[PDB]
Amino acid sequence: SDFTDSVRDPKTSEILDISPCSFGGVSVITPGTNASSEVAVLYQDVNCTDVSTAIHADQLTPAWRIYSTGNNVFQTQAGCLIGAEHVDTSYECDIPIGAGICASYHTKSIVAYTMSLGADSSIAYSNNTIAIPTNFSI
Amino acid sequence: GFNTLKPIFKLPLGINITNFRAILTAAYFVGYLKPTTFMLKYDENGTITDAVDCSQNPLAELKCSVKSFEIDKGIYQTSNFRVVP
Amino acid sequence: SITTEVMPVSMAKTSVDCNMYICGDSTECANLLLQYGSFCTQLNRALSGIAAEQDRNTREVFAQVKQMYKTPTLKYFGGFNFSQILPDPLKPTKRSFIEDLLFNKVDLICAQKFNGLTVLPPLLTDDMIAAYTAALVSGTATAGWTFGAGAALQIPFAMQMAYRFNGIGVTQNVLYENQKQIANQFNKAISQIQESLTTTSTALGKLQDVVNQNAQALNTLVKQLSSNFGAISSVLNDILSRLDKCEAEVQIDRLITGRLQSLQTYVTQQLIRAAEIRASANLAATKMSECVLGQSKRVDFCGKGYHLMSFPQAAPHGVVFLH
Amino acid sequence: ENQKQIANQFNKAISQIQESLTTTSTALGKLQDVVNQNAQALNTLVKQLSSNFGAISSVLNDILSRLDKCEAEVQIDRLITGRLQSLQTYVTQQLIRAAEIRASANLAATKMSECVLGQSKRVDFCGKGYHLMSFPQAAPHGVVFLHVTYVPSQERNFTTAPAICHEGKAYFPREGVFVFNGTSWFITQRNFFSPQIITTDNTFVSGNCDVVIGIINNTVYDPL
Ligand SMILES: *[C@@H]1O[C@H](CO)[C@@H](O)[C@H](O)[C@H]1NC(C)=O
Ligand SMILES: *[C@@H]1O[C@H](CO)[C@@H](O)[C@H](O)[C@H]1NC(C)=O
Ligand SMILES: *[C@@H]1O[C@H](CO)[C@@H](O)[C@H](O)[C@H]1NC(C)=O
Ligand SMILES: *[C@@H]1O[C@H](CO)[C@@H](O)[C@H](O)[C@H]1NC(C)=O
Ligand SMILES: *[C@@H]1O[C@H](CO)[C@@H](O)[C@H](O)[C@H]1NC(C)=O
Ligand SMILES: *[C@@H]1O[C@H](CO)[C@@H](O)[C@H](O)[C@H]1NC(C)=O
Ligand SMILES: *[C@@H]1O[C@H](CO)[C@@H](O)[C@H](O)[C@H]1NC(C)=O
Ligand SMILES: *[C@@H]1O[C@H](CO)[C@@H](O)[C@H](O)[C@H]1NC(C)=O
Repeated sequence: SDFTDSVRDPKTSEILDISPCSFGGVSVITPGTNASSEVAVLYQDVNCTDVSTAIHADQLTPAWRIYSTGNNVFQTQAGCLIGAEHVDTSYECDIPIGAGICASYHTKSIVAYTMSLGADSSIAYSNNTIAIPTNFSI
Repeated sequence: GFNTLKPIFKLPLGINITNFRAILTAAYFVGYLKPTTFMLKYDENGTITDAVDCSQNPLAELKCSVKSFEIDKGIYQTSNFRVVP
Repeated sequence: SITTEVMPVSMAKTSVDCNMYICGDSTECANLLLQYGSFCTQLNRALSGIAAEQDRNTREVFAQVKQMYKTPTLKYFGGFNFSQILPDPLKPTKRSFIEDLLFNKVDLICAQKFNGLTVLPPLLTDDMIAAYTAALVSGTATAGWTFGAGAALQIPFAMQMAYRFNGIGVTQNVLYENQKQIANQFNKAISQIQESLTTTSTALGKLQDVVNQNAQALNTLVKQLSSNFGAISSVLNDILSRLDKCEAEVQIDRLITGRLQSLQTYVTQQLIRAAEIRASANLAATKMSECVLGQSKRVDFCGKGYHLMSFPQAAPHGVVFLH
Repeated sequence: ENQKQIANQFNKAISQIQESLTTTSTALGKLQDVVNQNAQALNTLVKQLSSNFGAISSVLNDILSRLDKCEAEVQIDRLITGRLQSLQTYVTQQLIRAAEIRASANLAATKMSECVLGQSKRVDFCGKGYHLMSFPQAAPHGVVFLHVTYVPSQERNFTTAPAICHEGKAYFPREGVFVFNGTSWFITQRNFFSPQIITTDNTFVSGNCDVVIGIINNTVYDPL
């Protein structure tokens, strides 16, 4: 596409890359305006060691710098999620983020967990036994 | 707090103004205007009764991207209102 | 005889930034784009609906068990060798041996990110789709028809094939007198699939065509930015560099219209493609429901011959049935 | 044998539907989404008349009110082009949505044919369990099926054999499996536990008991 990538400086005769000011994707996760005013911010396809460089966090308001680096940083295969407290246990999916991670509003704060596939169970296999029902339901 | 300002008057005087100076006989505060993106709400009288600044919060950027003051639960994708050249 | 059948379930989830594609980092073009009001929200709504529909397809084909069965430690059920379609505990992968054979047979992405084209990741990862299909195969071996019809009831695998011979009009004693022959034929038909899946690459073409079509559509959307649509040039930073604010209004407003209609053509094509993928996904869902969880008497719905049972396997953006 | 307590489960299951339908309002979400989509599309078609598409104004009676029939041709033509392509976009989206509604309507028609007017053996087509009958009800731009199904419960363990032989001849069951109580071998159907004494009539003979794997000695009653 006719979009200039590099340009030669006419004085020092070096080469400069030109890239867009903010390329990528940012997504906002809310519990609803009528529920709370806190959000969680997801940066897509961005390793979370250099999220401050790819957003130009030095030229932002101080209400954007608290969603750029903190103790609530999570790294998912979609990107970096900031503002959601990671929990180890798994529940059903509430807000689909992507690549196996969901987020929800639990006890209040926004938590981000791995979604649970289903109930964990097991049935034994033996070569000389069977299970036959005795009652029914309509 | 919050208070909208009504237009009293516009003067057809063609000069450059790069300095000013108050004239006293209390305190006064001076702030400078910058080019930003607002979202304003007009009631049935025709008056601005609410406004959100799209460059302040990720939530406010979301409110300006959806173009509403009420947001339902879910994940949304937002535009770029946070950086100006 | 065991026959493979390949069918797609979901396609890629995409989303375009309208302002970055039409007027990239230009303030004048953005103010001229706000005059075409409510033309990018209407488009992002369609693309987001497509993405949610794709996730719904992937969920609805596979998540047909409310209860997850662990794979048994013994993979030899009465002479029938199941070790080839169930996960291996010693191996480092969480996928079957046949599924690993399926996942291997299926300056341009840099220019897509610069123009606002992003591909979202799927919700169910490849280790959770392949953990669903290890609970349908393992439920079919240790239980029977009733794990999808209610509570799972254990039965020996030799007595499960005697009831499945009664479904096709052959008596029970045909199984029991020559159980060793049928067990040897079932081990041989599984092994012949791997000797066919490893060599050739013309079996998963229905899953490769989806990838090719999506990549071609996105690359054509990128390559249509180099047209000028009758303006002086295709570069928006060349019109604004040498034309004043009075002459450049008509030159920019010819680029905005052309790029808008190109984006709209892309979205319409994607909507029709999403419709046909959803139709294939609904067929995959009912085939899984009626032929894996039970035995079907519909002719040629689930293979050539008289159906006995079925096994599902995962595949890149699709499912493979071994009828 | 137990018709009275089956009819009590059918009266109770009908009554539990109302207690679910009265309280919540998200059970019919597939019918409200159609209304929302159509209303949103039509409201967007109205709200796209306030855009000007590069002309001097979005109001057609404002271009004609201050321009002659000579410079107003290009502005009117830009407005006409914009509104024509907006209407064509609306019609294309409506055609695709009509296609998906027709697909769902064909599914509803075949479900009514194969499940209300008869009994279907297709698995999970008409509810979870073994299908018995069905009842259609109307709904705003839609239909609601009340599939009634039989689901087994309270499973019990048994030990089983594929065949038995009485005097060197293997006896295979006709319908059901052999099961083993505290003392004896019975024959049962698989969806209920009705243990019947084993007789010559409900088992058939094929071959000797030297090739079937896992055969257990017993005696077969003869009506004589
Ligand atoms: C051009 O001007 C720059 C700035 O003073 C200087 O460094 C450079 O040597 C000059 N000459 C050339 C050939 O670039
Ligand atoms: C981690 O960050 C580095 C920094 O350049 C990047 O190259 C790499 O791709 C990132 N990792 C992933 C998995 O994206
Ligand atoms: C089946 O359950 C019902 C109610 O739970 C009970 O009344 C009935 O006796 C049960 N059947 C048997 C055979 O016990
Ligand atoms: C608009 O003005 C009228 C008359 O002054 C007043 O009655 C009405 O309340 C006003 N609207 C609002 C939203 O206050
Ligand atoms: C089942 O087949 C695999 C394929 O290599 C083989 O390794 C294994 O020994 C077989 N199981 C038996 C013979 O019990
Ligand atoms: C049948 O026996 C197994 C173990 O022998 C046990 O785990 C299972 O719960 C039993 N079934 C019932 C219905 O109690
Ligand atoms: C069936 O098995 C149970 C085992 O608890 C036994 O008590 C009962 O007597 C058996 N039925 C008959 C008819 O013997
Ligand atoms: C059942 O399996 C056990 C353990 O493998 C074996 O000892 C027994 O002989 C088997 N019985 C039949 C009838 O296959």
